Amino acid sequence: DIQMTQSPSSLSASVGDRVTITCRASSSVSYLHWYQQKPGKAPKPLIYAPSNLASGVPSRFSGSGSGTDFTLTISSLQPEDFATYYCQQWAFNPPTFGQGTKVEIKRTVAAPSVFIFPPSDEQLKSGTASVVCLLNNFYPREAKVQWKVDNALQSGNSQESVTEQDSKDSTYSLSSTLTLSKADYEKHKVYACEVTHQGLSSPVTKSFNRGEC
Amino acid sequence: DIQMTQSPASLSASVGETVTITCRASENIYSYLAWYQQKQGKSPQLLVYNAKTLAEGVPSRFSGSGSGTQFSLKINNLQPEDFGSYYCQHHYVTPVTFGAGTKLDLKRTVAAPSVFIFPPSDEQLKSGTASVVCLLNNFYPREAKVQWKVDNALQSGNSQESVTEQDSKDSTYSLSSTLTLSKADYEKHKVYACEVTHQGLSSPVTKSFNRGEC
Amino acid sequence: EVQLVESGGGLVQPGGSLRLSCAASGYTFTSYNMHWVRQAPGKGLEWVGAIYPGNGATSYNQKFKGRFTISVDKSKNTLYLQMNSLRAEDTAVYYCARVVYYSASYWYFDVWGQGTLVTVSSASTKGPSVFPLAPSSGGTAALGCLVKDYFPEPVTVSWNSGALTSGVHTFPAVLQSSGLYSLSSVVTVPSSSLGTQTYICNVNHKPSNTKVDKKVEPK
Amino acid sequence: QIQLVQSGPELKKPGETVKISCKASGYTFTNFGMNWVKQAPGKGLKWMGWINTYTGEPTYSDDFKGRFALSLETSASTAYLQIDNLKNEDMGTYFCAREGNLWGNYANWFFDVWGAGTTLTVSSASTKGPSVYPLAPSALGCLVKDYFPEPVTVSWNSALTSGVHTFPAVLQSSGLYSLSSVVTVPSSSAGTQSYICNVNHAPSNTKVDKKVD
Repeated sequence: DIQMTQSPSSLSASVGDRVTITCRASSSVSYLHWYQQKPGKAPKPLIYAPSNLASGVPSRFSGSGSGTDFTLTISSLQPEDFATYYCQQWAFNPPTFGQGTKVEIKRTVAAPSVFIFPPSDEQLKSGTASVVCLLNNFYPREAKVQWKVDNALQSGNSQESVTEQDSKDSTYSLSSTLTLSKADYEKHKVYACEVTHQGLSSPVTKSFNRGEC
Repeated sequence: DIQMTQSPASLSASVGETVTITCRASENIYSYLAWYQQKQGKSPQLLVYNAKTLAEGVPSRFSGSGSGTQFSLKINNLQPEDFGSYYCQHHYVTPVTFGAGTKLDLKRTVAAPSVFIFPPSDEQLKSGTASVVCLLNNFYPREAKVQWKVDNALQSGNSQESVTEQDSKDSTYSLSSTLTLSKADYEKHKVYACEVTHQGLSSPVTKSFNRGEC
Repeated sequence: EVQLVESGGGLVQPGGSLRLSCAASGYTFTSYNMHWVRQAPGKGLEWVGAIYPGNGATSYNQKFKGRFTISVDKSKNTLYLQMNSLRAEDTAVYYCARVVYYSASYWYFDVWGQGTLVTVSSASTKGPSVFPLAPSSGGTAALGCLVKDYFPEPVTVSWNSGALTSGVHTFPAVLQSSGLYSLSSVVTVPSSSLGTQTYICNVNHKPSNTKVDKKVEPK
Repeated sequence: QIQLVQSGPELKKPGETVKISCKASGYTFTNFGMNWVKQAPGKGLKWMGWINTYTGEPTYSDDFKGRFALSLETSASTAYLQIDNLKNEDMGTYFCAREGNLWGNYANWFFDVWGAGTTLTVSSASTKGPSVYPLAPSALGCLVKDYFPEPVTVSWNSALTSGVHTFPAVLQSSGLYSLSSVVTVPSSSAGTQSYICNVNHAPSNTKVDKKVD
């Protein structure tokens, strides 16, 4: 078969930037295709050989290249251009794609809005307690979330989940769920969530005392 | 499952010379075969994958050829840091299987060992044991004969040898031989000798000592 | 409008079998070649095979010739993928895509379907537990739903049956230590719209036929 | 900065159970499958099994079923190898290896990244600390003798990286290990500075400093 070695693996750029993605073929081909896969959706046709733009595709997308080295050029990057881009070869059997190039939007630093959610009384009945901490609409992606339970730092009992960059405001959202047994949870008073972020001059902490509505 | 047969068991080649390692599979594995280099003590490192593709950082002098049943690894412009064992492995289907391996000995030019002999320490002898050590420093080739003589008597089955890994700098080995007798045994003999036989010297050299501190 | 709808994804034990369906509407089914392309999560796109509905002529990827088989039911406009002797590495989102030749030799994947997730696992199907994330005293407050303990994916969460969309984040599922998936869906709303405006999350886990509607209330 | 950090060496008794860890960093953990490979003095390089990091579904070799279990904790980005009802045939180093196929899942099993390895020794004998003996001449050396298990770490003054030769350990009739570490000096008037060998046998919490005269 034919390997589409795509470059780079990922990249970030500000709105208005000129973004170039390289793809490289193991054998000489005449043209490549390009596809745009938005998160949680199928690949969408972006450019088809030689360089015709697919339906809905704006004029800011162009495909160039000759021997084995081809390029996708986004002339002016927009917030909704965040996606994985795939080059495709079509001359040979089987058809092969590149591994993908993830494109992030780079915007001004945005601080997270931190919310804490105690375990619902409905859940405690099941015999398990899940404390959820929420970090909302922030940039960049990098953020540290630490669990304090009665001033003790928690390890190996919480999970994080990150939202894919928003298409409008180019921001992320983070959740962290501390998970205890009703028994263990019933043994402590203060549940804290210490958020550390770049756009946050001092770490923010949201807390509650077990059953304090 | 698939069987990986690798030739040769071990080889030797000088700096600069081109080297080739062959690996063939019991079944057809198309293009799905990888190559690793390991310097035991350390974890294996990937060199080639998909039969022909090089990994990140692996020097351009490494090349992978082959498809189907027959595959080959070739190293151009050999280096000191190219010492060690090499493994082939198919990444076709579960279960993955590895090769027996191939050991790479470089070639320096014949080198003389720096032979030293060490009598038992007083403290060890005070604990009731006597371990006589014989050092064979930086030399080439590897193959070496080490015999222990005690008052001109050949020592049988009481010696143990330990050979160092080849140097990534000067490409030389070292060998340590220990004659392990007891305090009682060691105190009734005087001359303790270590007879070294090596390709890089005419007559077999012997280093010895009289019992104790003198 | 050309529409490709896929079905038959879900849980399968290793060694097991499955058959995926692609239902094509809005165009002349027999006039276009149909393909199957799979995508393991976090990775790239892998071509499986293709069939010409017009005469049933197939073409497969060398790596799937044997275990995978494509077929057509012309009268139902349906394309099928038969996956046999499945292995753990076969977990992926399977897409059917239409192909158009616009010139001699020149062809491209012009229309893609929504894709079904086939998940190869020895685990059993488990329905999701749904707990509320009560809001509770800037000019806005946060509230949500905890979609805990379920297998396999996916789960769909909508707010007020699609009436609430803006400011809704539905986090990626996370495989817990328990070996069961869990996720959360959150929404930020005006603080004044609490106590008067009612909010409900709608969780659907098709692999277990679970439909839960959860009214989220402050206390 | 992409690596697999494993777990300290283990000494275990037959029948007992061991659980090796393999913490990944510098990449998205749940996008690459994790494998395990067993190497035993001489044989070496036997693939045991791999685990899909999206589902958590393990797959074992026929030679590693029953008392062997693969698992992971995705929050900790860690894969675990647990061996039950241990057997001395289970001696050897267990590596955790990553799969480096970014394009798809069809051939993964070229492992571009490896862990350092975890050496397991099994047996009943208990931990014996070493006895260090000087090798003075008239080419200094130390004889760290009668220890179990491995490993043992020898250095010289902690800052003497000359022509040092720490030989491989040797299993004696005793069942204990013996080792000799020799260092070459100016082989002349070098008898002016202080020459110490630092010997640390972690399993016995024994650290001895012997200043060969």
